[PDB]
Amino acid sequence: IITPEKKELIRNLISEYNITSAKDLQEALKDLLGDTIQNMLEAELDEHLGYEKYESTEEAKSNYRNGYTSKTLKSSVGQVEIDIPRDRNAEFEPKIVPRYKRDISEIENKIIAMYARGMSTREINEQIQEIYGFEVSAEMVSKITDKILPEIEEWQKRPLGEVYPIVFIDAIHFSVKNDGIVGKKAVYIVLAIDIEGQKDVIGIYVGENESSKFWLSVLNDLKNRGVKDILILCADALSGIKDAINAAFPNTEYQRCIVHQIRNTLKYVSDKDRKEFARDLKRIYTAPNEKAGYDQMLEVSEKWEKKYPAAMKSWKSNWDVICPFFKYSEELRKIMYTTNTIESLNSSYRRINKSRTVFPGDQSLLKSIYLATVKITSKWTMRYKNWGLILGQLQIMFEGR
Amino acid sequence: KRIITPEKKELIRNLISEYNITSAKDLQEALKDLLGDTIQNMLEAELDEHLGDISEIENKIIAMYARGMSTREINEQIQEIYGFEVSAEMVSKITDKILPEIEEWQKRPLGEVYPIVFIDAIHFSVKNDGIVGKKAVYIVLAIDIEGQKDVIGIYVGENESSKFWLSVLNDLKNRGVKDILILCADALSGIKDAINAAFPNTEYQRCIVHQIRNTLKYVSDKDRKEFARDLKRIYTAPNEKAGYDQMLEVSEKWEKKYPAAMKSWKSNWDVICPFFKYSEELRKIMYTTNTIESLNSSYRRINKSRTVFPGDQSLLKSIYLATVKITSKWTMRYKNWGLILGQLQIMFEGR
DNA sequence: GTTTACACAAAAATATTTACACTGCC
DNA sequence: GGCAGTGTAAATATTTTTGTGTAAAC
Repeated sequence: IITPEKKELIRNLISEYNITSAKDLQEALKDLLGDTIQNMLEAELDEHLGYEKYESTEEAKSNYRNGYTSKTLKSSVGQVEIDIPRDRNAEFEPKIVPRYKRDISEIENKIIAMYARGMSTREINEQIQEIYGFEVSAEMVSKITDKILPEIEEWQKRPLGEVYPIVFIDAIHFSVKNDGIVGKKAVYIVLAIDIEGQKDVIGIYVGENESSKFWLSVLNDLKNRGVKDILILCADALSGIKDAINAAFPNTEYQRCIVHQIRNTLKYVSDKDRKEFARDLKRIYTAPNEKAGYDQMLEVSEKWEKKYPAAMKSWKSNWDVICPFFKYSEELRKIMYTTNTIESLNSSYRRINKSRTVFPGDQSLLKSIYLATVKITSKWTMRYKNWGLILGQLQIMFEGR
Repeated sequence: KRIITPEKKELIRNLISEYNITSAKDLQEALKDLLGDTIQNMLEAELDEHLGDISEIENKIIAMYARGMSTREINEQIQEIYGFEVSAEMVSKITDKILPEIEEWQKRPLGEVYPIVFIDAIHFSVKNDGIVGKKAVYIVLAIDIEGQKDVIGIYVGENESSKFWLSVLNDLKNRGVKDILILCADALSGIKDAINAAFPNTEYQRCIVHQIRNTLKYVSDKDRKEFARDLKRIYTAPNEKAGYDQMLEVSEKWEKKYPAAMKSWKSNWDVICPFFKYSEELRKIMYTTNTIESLNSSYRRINKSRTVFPGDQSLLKSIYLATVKITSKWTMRYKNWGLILGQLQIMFEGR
């Protein structure tokens, strides 16, 4: 839609600002933005004082005009300089450009959207300086990204649904500086499916733990946010977690997430060229009943006890926790042994934090974690397939709930 | 003072009225919408003005090319800032503007003598006339008589013949060089023959640091720290025979759980022998790698765009842009060069 | 008369360096 | 081995706005 008023404006701009080339056009862009802002500030001053420049009024006024003061603005097309009007008693606050504000490009969110991508503060600084003209340092990037800390708290207090059929807990470890020592801390992401079949990160908790009381606090946080019943909760082997699970969620059948079993048994110690033969490990969870699964587990153990460090022993010891997986239907089995639904998150967090070698504090780590989390969950619109068929049977398994 | 004409004031008023500007974002989006196609068509006409100085928008696009961004990334950024689309043809026509600058940079007059010179290779895939081939770009970095390091040359390498190295050396000598004091390049096919053919008067020995890099080509994560920790003993040795003893020791001690890399050490030991003839400071300036691995790794930090290059000139442009962006702030020279000067003048008096 | 502009400090707000306490990488 | 990075808190450095006295415009 090309309005003839716009064409008249274009011809008038080309004429009055002496545009003879494209470079003339960019310099005219700068000059025109500056002049427009100066005109609108002159209008706002006329509004505040109540009269135009040198206009006589019969009623004497306690405020006279007091010249101008300079300020360099930083806009999208480049750096401009303007002269701001000035009242005598210094009473009026500008409306277009507030006091002391020199960033105009509304670049705030963009900088954040870069930090959420995984961009270094120095990378962001170099990019902004190169492709915008004005300079924004790294500490200012940190100060800009500090602004979503209230948003982070509002997400930490987000009201949750009443019942979540399936919940997974995953840990991702990073190097963070606590009390002046850089140690490995694990962040726990709580991903849950609701009654309709939608995957959504329900919670994020920084570890900073050396106890089981932390797990009870996490479960009480989830229970306070609005949750009443969990049907299936799957977490990794962690300190005092089963007791906390049965303290606030007793009816929840806690089973050990099989993808965590395949990772902790295989990936931690495994020849890279023999690594792929997890296909024989598929035989354990494609079994019809728990007894056939245990028999296939023993067979796979005997065939792979030739080079296993300590995996099949963990299978044997934790078979008590892996047992309830078989009572669920075939589609719930599918929802369980799909490693992509957890591994996707883990790989995305790692690929976004690839450049962040060491974090200076807990809140800095939380910032990136929440940003990557929203950047990932924004794209999740496909709900789990074959649902309703899965729902119809799981609601039979758990009748009242 | 911005003395604004009354017609300009009425024009600003008309702009505010047409776009209903009340905030700064209103003004910026107004200018973006109003003048998008204007800027686009002006630039297209000025680029097509070459048979069918540079501006800020074109400098910004040059920087976008410098950071190795996709054509779609540049398109998105320009559409957001100025408000018009930029085609890949437009990007190519804009970036061809620095080609005369590159011509000037490849014909620069060089100094008479350069104490230390390094040549490094970086390999890429480029498509010429529809054939995708592996081309290695060789960067020639040299330190001058005062102690300042600066990239002397950039050369595309075809099949890595000795004729190519001889041609590179003849280019360097025509640009003004007469004698090199120390030349250290990567172990390459038939480079020493060209070196002693075009600069015979001083026996240059190569691979002061490219050899530790070549042993680290198969750098295995588990065996990195201890292997470079014990390999520091090989090049910090006081004497040549002590160096050979440490070489055999490290070879026998780390041939376990690792292929037979050390053979390259033995066969090329004839070339590594004279390295110890240099003193502690002259060795330090060499084996630190602080400037060569820095250059190639900084190039790689911008190498996010792993695309095949559409021509030699595109690769050459990107390499020149990265090189000049590094050398602009890195032209600062290093200390303690007086002892190194006294040592180079003791070893090679005439220079 | 009346207003407005212009300086040049002092004051107030903002943005940029070390500074760290380490990590990964040939 | 060294060395180039990281995010940001503390410590500065920079820029903007403000008191008012005075020169100039209306």
